[PDB]
Amino acid sequence: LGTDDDFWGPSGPVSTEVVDRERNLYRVRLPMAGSYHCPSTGLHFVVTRAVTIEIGFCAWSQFLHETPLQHSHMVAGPLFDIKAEHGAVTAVCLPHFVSLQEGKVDSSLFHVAHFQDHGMVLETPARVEPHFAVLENPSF
Amino acid sequence: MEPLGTDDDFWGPSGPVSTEVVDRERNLYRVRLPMAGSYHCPSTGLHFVVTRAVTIEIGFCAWSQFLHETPLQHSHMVAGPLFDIKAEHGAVTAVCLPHFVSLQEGKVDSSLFHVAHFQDHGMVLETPARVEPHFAVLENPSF
Amino acid sequence: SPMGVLLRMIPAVGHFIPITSITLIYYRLYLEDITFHLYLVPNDCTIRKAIDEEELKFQFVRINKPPPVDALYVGSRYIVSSSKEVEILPKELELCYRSPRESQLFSEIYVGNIGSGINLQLTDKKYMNLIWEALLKPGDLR
Amino acid sequence: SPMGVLLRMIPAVGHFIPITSITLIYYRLYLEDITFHLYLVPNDCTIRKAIDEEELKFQFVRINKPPPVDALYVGSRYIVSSSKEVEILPKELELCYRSPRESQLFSEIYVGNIGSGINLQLTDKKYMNLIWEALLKPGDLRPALP
Repeated sequence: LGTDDDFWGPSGPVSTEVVDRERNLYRVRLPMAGSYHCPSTGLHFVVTRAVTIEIGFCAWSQFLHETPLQHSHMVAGPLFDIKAEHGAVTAVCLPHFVSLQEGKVDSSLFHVAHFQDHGMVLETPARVEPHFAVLENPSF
Repeated sequence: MEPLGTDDDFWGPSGPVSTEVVDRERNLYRVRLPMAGSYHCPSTGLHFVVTRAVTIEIGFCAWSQFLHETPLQHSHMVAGPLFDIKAEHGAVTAVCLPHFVSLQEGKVDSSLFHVAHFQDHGMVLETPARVEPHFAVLENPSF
Repeated sequence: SPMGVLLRMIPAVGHFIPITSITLIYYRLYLEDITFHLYLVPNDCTIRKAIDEEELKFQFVRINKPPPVDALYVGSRYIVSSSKEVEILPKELELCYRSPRESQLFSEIYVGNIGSGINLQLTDKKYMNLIWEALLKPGDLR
Repeated sequence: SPMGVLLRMIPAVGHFIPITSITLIYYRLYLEDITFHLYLVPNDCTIRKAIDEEELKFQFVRINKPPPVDALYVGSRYIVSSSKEVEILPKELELCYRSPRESQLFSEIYVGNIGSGINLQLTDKKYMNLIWEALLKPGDLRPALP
């Protein structure tokens, strides 16, 4: 419910709706197939049909600890709880704040973490861009 | 079998007094000091001076949910652990609260230490009666 | 379920890598005097959101100004300064990642009356070069 | 009620003051080879307690060694080093206060064979003087419950 949190889409802007202000739970009704970009969060979605996506803000501290497995991985972007119907989402672009303009960061060292019920899954991105990583056919 | 006292016990005039664990998940402990005297716990850094036998309850706390309630809290930095201590009104003559600031340099002004005490109406900053190398002294505390 | 981007560390490099940072400026006008809170944080919408909410509780509201244009290194340190005579506490900020659930480091800048406007600066502590500034003027308050 | 010691900061100095730090060493042996976790934190029983609780979830065991002798400054940085054959991730530790609820940073040291022992060192990154040292030897590796 604000011009700052709009998604840019093929038929113009689509407004994010607040579902729970105190828990940072939001919702967007993408009106048709195509590519949508939210500059406020850095999220992009490529969808195949109209679909409702809801998006919660999370903290890694609940999920990522200093364990023998997780210790060698650094937080590189925000953590989102995303829910959308299967088969509707071609790709999600998850933002990251690592600078790649200098040839200092190997792109094969990026992963998408996915914290399911039985523990952390580590997903090699389809590709890594300057400010986001792409996950194809996500099962949220 | 076991040693007679450990780092987690309070060491007083009658030797070591054992700390009971009340809940080890929430880090709550209690100790019964048997008689008047000065007692100290190496593991925590706490000292108590009491005038009679008294039970003291001690919980480990985090500063987080207390230290973001007024803007004037921003100019004060954590200097030691936060303890939730409860004891019968009269018995505790003085409590020594550990701090981890180094005074050996002389680069820290003794007068800048305060004991923060979070009552239901907000924070009180009390001038310690003394600041020693590794603890601050609060006389006649009202827990 | 929850998801986001992780970067594998290299022994040579550790946590102190080059990142896109954002400056966040908040003000409160009280009586005739203005106080600024200046943050320097990774470009992370969940961090910016938690700071917005914490600052709003104390009636501080964000003023938009562009962020530093160069990538900055995690752990690098910056000196906060101003054109006008002002009280700054602390004078030094460190760029680091802190979870949106923890408090964030900021510099408090008590200005007094704003007058014509005030120029806030961030300077690399190491070699003293200007990395960022903003001109804050009465119109920017709105 | 809850009570603890606060220090009023001065504008010139800020948070970056001298404190009594402690090194905390944890280990896990898996055959010949061993992992050490080295922490450098303020002397605070609640931080030490939080670290000890997290390490024991993964069967890491604390090794008691004397702490650094000199007061160290918050925000200052320290290089972890050892002999040629030990992998260290990360090499730099920064001394700072993080709440006992926050994850605490450590350096992970992996050595394929302990041999006679590993000499672990902390060096001030600004002027390269050694400030802390430990010799971790097989005799120091004691069973899990102390």
